[PDB]
Amino acid sequence: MGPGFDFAQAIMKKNTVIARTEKGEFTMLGVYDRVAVIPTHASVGEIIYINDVETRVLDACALRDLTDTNLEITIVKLDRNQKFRDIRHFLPRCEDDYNDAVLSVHTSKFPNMYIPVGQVTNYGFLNLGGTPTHRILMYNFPTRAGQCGGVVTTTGKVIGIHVGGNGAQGFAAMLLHSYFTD
Ligand SMILES: O=C(Nc1ccccc1)N1CCCC1
Repeated sequence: MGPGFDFAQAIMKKNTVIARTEKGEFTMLGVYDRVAVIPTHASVGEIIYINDVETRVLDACALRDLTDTNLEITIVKLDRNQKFRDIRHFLPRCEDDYNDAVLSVHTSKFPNMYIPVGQVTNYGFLNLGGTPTHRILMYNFPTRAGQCGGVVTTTGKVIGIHVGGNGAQGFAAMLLHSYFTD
């Protein structure tokens, strides 16, 4: 409906796939080459389904900060025959607060779904499902089961992936440029 949704749609159409693990279906953001991200609670194994195709996982890393605290981001390299468009120049370099963000989801359950979530706080520490987690962004939207992996964007920036909620607020793990230096 506006430039926020326009940027969000451009990322969804070219840089997302539907990832299925034994823990469910997730929006998965492709970042560059065959490298993608997914919330760590997806429990990626040796084989993942990508758009319902059986796919070998060439490598997977659950990120933690230098305090050895969970960040809830898993970086996955996929044995896929096609590269993602490189979107690393849209990733923020530093932890920050944001105005006017969109959370975008694409699964069997929620196809072509775009939620304007408004202001995004750099929340920092969150006990997420019992697990101490750092670099959490928070938005005041009642997000629901099925939105995990959803992409958070502002005009011009891809800032996080949805990892939880408490019924009133939603929480995303930051994406930072430094995660994807090759
Ligand atoms: O599931 C939803 N809405 C919704 C709300 C918040 C997050 C995700 C989805 N709907 C079912 C029919 C009316 C709308």
